Amino acid sequence: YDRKVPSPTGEYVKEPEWVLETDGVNLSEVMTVPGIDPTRIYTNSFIDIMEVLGIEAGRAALYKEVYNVIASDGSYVNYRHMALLVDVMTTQGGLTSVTRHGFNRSNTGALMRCSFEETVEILFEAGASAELDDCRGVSENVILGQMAPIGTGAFDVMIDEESL
Amino acid sequence: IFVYQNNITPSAMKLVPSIPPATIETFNEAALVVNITHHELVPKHIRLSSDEKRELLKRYRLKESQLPRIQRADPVALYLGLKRGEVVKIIRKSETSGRYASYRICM
Amino acid sequence: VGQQYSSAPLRTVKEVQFGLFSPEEVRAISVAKIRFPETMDETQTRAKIGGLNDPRLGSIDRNLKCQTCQEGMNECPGHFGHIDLAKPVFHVGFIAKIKKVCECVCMHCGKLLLDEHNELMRQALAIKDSKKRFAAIWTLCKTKMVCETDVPSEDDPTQLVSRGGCGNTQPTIRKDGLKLVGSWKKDRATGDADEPELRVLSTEEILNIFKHISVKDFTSLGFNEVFSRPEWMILTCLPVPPPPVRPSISFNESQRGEDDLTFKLADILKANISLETLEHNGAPHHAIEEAESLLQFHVATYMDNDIAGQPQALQKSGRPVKSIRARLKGKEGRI
Amino acid sequence: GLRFGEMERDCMIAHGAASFLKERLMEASDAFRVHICGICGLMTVIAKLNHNQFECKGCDNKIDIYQIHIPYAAKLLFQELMAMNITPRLYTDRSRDF
Amino acid sequence: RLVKALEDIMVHYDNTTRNSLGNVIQFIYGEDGMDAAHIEKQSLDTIGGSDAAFEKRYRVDLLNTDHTLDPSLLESGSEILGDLKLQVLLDEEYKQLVKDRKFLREVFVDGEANWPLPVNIRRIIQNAQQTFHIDHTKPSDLTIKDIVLGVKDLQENLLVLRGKNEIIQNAQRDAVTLFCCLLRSRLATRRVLQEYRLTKQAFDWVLSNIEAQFLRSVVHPGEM
Amino acid sequence: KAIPKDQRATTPYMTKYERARILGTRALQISMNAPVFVDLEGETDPLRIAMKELAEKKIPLVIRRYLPDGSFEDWSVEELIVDL
Ligand SMILES: [Zn+2]
Ligand SMILES: [Zn+2]
Ligand SMILES: [Zn+2]
Repeated sequence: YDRKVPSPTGEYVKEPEWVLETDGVNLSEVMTVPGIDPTRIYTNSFIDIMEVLGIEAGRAALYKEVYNVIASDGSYVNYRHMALLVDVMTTQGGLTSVTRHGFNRSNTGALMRCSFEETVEILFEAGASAELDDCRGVSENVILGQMAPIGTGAFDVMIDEESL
Repeated sequence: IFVYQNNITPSAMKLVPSIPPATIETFNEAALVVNITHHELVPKHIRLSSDEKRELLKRYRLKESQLPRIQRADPVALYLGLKRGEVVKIIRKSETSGRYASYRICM
Repeated sequence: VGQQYSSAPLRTVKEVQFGLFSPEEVRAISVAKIRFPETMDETQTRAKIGGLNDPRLGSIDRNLKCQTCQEGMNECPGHFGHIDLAKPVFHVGFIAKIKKVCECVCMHCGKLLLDEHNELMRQALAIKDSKKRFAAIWTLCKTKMVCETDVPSEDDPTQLVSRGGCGNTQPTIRKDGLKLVGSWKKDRATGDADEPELRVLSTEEILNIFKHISVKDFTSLGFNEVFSRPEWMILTCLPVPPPPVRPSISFNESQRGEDDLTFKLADILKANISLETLEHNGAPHHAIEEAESLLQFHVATYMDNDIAGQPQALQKSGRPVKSIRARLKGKEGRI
Repeated sequence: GLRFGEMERDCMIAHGAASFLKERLMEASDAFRVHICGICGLMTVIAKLNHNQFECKGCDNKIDIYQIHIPYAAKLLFQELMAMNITPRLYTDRSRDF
Repeated sequence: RLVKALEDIMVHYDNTTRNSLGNVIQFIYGEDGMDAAHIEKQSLDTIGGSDAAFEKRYRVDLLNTDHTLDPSLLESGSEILGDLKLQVLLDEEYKQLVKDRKFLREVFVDGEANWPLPVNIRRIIQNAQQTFHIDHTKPSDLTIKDIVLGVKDLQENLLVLRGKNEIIQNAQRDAVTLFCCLLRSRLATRRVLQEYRLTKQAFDWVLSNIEAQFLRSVVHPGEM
Repeated sequence: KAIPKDQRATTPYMTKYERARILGTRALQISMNAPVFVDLEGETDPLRIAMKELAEKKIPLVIRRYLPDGSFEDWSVEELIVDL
């Protein structure tokens, strides 16, 4: 691989380096092998990076992976959108999937979208658990006949008594 | 801090939590042959004092449950001997702004 | 909406707190008592008995009268009824929960089968998701079928540490429709302890054991000491939905015709009465247990028709049947 | 085609057009007017609109009370919950006793 | 599945990104609190090139007959020579740029200089020149304190967060670190006098513009 | 839970949303024969008028920006700097 490095004079120059790509992964152990650079080892398995290098490291790999999948077709997406997704997937100190993990919701409310032919069963559990609906979703606010606290509804408008 | 070689007897393992408030930590040599915190992908983690911690929650006006989390047995938390309820300021480089500082509370 | 005026400040719903209706509350907010599971014919007089459909709840007949509140038959928020049950009854929707909870707490003193003295239990108690915790705890406690008195502490396994002063064994609870049965024994496959003691768990045992469970315990589960207490999954006082909920398709006058949910409330009350008119006039042990299950069947079918049968007998030999669980078949699907 | 489905909703959400979202999804049902206790989020308030007397027993409340407008479908959906021994407490405030 | 999972995440009034539960997902949106449609790919010059090229472009030494600003680039040109007090100011600016070069080379190990940012500085500059018909044939009327102090003052007004406490003020310095490294490389005294040939008027205009655009590029609370 | 007119950390600038809802609410009142505060120099379209009122700063409205913790800040339309 050609590597962009600062030349002794300051300007970046390409310096070739031998790199090893492997079929199979055992990060914890290969990393320990002498003669390599443990500081720069990597793997497309973000899961192993997480269990071995920590959540934060995991987040960065999870990002690099998503990024490549898109940069693969020469496409571009502002960093903030993939960064957002990667953060959601990492907030709880673990790697939570986005593809309908929970058999119930993702981050919705009981009174929200009448998912499943039986919303009643979801209501029973809510009752037996003292579930508290914040009422920030659209559907839940629809049933309540109100606009959701989103964008244009993220604030209230009141008459002013100062203007002479 | 107890650094062992291959492993410990499950019997002996249940001998750690037994001398409060003093805490005992275990490390397998293999897991120390390399300092993970010296890795590109691993940003700077800084244990915050209960003071800073209070200051942190006060300004962003947050409940402890609203802060991002980090697992107790997380490699870095294990490194800094983090204890549940403790917060770490994570100083990472950003391609958007210069630096970006995030926070994680040890679960 | 309703051109009449109201001094009450108009606002929008910001939060929705779910929970369970406690028996004390269903009483503290009721109006009537609904004793007579019938209507009209006050001495052959087609009016409205103070038993059902009008004792104090919303009215009809273009009568503004309705517990000194006025308003029309369209601007009135039906007032909820009240109806005491002779015996406790499992709520259809919670038989599954009630089963697991029973397997988590000791069926004698009501103490959790596992606590902080178990390293695997602690990892479960730490779970935040009340749903994931209840699960992780039930998976650990359903195995234990003995209420330990002394357990080895984190310290020297040599020494023990006492906890729940109770030590009786637990039953391997299994479901059989609307009832729970517990099987006892002394260690699986061993001498001088073979053969099980199978007996059905009465609604009263469960309810009373649930009342001995500490706040720390049912909170360890997804329960809330203010909105949802375990015991409340067992009904003792059923809320009677006002007429606006369950109407009455009657053309003008003379004709009766009341909603299919009122017909059910009638039969529920009936059985409840034939159950009280036995403990009063003295009755056989197995005889009462008959009405009990009957009542259960009606209280269960009312809220949710999907158990051990298809009760169809509402003023029609054709055998039709509706309920509340199956009422959103055009409400949770219309919105 | 010709429909306003889940994907059309996500779009307007990203645009931030909450009014439109509410307008396009509000069922024709009457915006019924109900009264609710500030202690219990229940519709157990007996409203005497002529004599001006709102009283909710079980809570000894006559002052701390509110008014709301919700489609009848909701009013019913809630009474059905109450009927099934489930309390759908509606609160006008977010920051509870917390 | 992507929509469903991220559907309730919104930017709140504190510049924080949170979900319906109110959990913090990002302490500031996109770690810069900026709206993506106001971001343009701009090159961070300071990072690339040889050290000589870096010094030939930014270094200003009034105490050196060969590295001062020729009197033709500025009126006070000839009397600036050997001005101890200004040089102290000019060394502050250089040390800051040299710091940035380090900092940038750490953030972009690759050495990549082109990165998307708010407020296209190059354009504001070209516009200024057109708007004020700047002629490269006359010495500017800008004082050195004008450039340095001016560029310095502007960095104090590019606001993302306004909280008066310590934590926020620090979060506010981090979120504008990169743009600020860009700014300093584009409004370095020598660049202002030797390359752009801006006048006191043109220059002053450029500053207020960057401020108006910066504030204008900030994300709006309510964004889904 | 109320925040003094001082110590407000929120933006001095109006958000595109705030402006959109203000132009929408105000236009609803104008379309309902509600009085106008700006000299109608020809305009007849309610929104077109609402916008004229926003520019001349004659809309007696106040935006209550709530913070995620429950508290809130009160900004007057007049006060808010409009530049979107
Ligand atoms: Zn009434
Ligand atoms: Zn026991
Ligand atoms: Zn009440």
